[PDB]
Amino acid sequence: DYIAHARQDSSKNWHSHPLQKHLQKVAQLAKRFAGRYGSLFAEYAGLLHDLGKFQESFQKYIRNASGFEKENAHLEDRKIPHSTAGAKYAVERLNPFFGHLLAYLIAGHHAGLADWYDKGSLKRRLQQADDELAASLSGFVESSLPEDFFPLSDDDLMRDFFAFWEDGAKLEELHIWMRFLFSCLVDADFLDTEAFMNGYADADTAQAAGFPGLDELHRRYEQYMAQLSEKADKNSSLNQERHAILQQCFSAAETDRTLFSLTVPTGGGKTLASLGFALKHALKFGKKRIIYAIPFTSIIEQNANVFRNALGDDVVLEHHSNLEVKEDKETAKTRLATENWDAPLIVTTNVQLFESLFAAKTSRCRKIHNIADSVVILDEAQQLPRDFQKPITDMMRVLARDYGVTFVLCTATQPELIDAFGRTILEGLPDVREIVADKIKLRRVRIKMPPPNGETQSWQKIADEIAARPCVLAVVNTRKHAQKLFAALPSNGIKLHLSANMCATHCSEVIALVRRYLALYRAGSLHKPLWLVSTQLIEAGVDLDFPCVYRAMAGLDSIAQAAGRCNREGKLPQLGEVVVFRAEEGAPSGSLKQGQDITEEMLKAGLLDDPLSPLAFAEYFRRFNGKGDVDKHGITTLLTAEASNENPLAIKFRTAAERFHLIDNQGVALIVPFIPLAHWSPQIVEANELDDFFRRHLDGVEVSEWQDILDKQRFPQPPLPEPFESWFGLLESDPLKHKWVYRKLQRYTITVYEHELPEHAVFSRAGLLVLDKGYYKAVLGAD
Ligand SMILES: [Fe+3]
Ligand SMILES: [Fe+3]
Repeated sequence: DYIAHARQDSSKNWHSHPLQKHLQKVAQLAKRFAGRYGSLFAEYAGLLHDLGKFQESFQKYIRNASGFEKENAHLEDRKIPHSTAGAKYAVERLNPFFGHLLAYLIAGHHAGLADWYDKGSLKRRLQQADDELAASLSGFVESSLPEDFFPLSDDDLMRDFFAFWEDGAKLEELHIWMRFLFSCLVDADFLDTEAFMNGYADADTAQAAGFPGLDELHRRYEQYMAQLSEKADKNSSLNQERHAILQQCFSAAETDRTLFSLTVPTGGGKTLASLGFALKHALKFGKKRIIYAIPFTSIIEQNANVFRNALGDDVVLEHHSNLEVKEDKETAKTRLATENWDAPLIVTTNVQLFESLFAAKTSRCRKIHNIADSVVILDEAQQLPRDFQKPITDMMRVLARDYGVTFVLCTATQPELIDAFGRTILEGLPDVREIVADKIKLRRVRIKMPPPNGETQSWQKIADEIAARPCVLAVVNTRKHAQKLFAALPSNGIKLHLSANMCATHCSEVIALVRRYLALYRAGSLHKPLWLVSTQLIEAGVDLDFPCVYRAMAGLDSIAQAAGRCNREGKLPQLGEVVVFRAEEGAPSGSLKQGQDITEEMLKAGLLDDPLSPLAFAEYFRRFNGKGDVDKHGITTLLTAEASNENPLAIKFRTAAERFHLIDNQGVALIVPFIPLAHWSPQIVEANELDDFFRRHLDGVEVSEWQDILDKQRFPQPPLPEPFESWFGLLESDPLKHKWVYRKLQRYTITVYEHELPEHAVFSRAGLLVLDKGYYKAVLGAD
């Protein structure tokens, strides 16, 4: 009888997945995921997606080919194509609009959603599909299944369609709906197949064989907040303000609205307050999960640790980079190991989030349906790339209005107090409710700006200014700038280096070491000056407190975030010293260059005598929102649907997805074999335990010995370096059974530019790109 998949277990026996069962299960699970959002369309797509496997040629292939080809016989990427039979059947048995709509989902369920005319042209595939359809229907008739196994009804689709589109379909919003249904199809297909791979009858069965609910998470959060309150009852200025913010968040959580903002002072508890708002709001309005998306130029780990401490290990899913195998190493198992964000708390970048929302491929689109009915927290949303701000805010508008999503725009840009101005965080959204509107104290820093005449300082001159000072955090705008400044510093200090040339784990270890030095510094007990050279990745969620911060010229919000690491708690008996300098030009994205330009023009307008003032912030956001092309790459008209009697439904999914890939200048992921610190069977130190680790091995020890102690705790090697070698072998044996390795490798990835080039510098392994250890240095990372 007809099968959908075949697999071979480690004892070399063969198991097969019955086709009829898989079609029914995928239909039902897709309809379940699609919920109230026109689920009949998803059901039909699940029912039809594998119709082409009824071809006798397909069943013959899956029974007669080699072991590897039999296990990968459904990966059409010669294989026997099967995805387009069900697409053609939909077109033939339904009206033009519904039929072609479904054809997009069904025919893309392996290759990704296509363009109509151009890339992967769905028009050509349909015009060439008569044989595949006829053979599939032959097979289906030959089989046992009842005549009405495919009960395709225009009228029922009409009713479901108009239930979702009360006013008919908007040609410019149609792609969001089709991508959502495509997500339902893909996630249900993959989950059912993964059930089969583990021997279970269906996805529900595997689920019941073996995540706390948001109620338990909320109770944990309350326990954690209460012990934070008791543990450090400062009864201080800062604790008072944090309390006021938390109370306003808890109050605003009851409001029946979809767009909120949370504007607080730096060090004001932005993350924990946003999480409390989100938990309570989610419980009151039936949101199913919380998504926390931070700027791409961040250390995700450092933000995620707050959530890990508040709510425990098993709840937080950390997902930033794309660890995709190259197409040539895609197998059935790697295909199934993709992320669907079914976890209740997700920590991610806004690039991962919105590039998934605009994607064509199944690996990126799988997670999409789990975003509906969620709370999404955008940390510093105003830094979303300006040139994509129109599609992104259009996306957000639709998701908030029609798909149950709540957005909270968090920013630490509350001005230093005459607060007679509001701000528009994102120029394109409907009205956004500000959570902290109750007002009212003491200054924390003094800020110095570069000269209006526009002159720049050499790296040596800036290093000389820094080296004249006992303790400085210096923040620069690019990795090369970090290298040049670090090199320029003298060798009589303790100097350290952070940039995105370093993997997360390396960064977190440097951060913990800096904490130890700082604790010594604050007791008057560090015998060398302390200089940390970092990029902007430190301003996004790293909690460090320096007495002096040097900041390269940048947008006023970036300057405020930098000052947030200078006398952060307001505990020092003198104001912090913040020096904004103008060096060699540079910036990692056109949007950050735009911020720099706005700050320069404000400086030339004499508006920055008090750079954190209400006047300064209002002027910065008005000028920023007056500048830049908000859809530079034409996303909106690429994804706007064109209809006609000849071409019922034309959308450029494939071209749009590829064009959106420029949101980060085509970032390519790269795995780096940085040997981590571990403790004794060697176990790598958990990311939120590093601080305790450094205290246990270093407290009471002279600084002159620290390095040797640290070097002794590196992950032990055998008599690629070890953890990596075992990990890659685990991926090679069975990447779905050991898919957890993928998540581990996320801490040892950096992203570089497709532009940059030695021959064996980079190799491939387990389908993933890896850098040879010779090219990754202990201080600077890669180059
Ligand atoms: Fe398929
Ligand atoms: Fe399938």
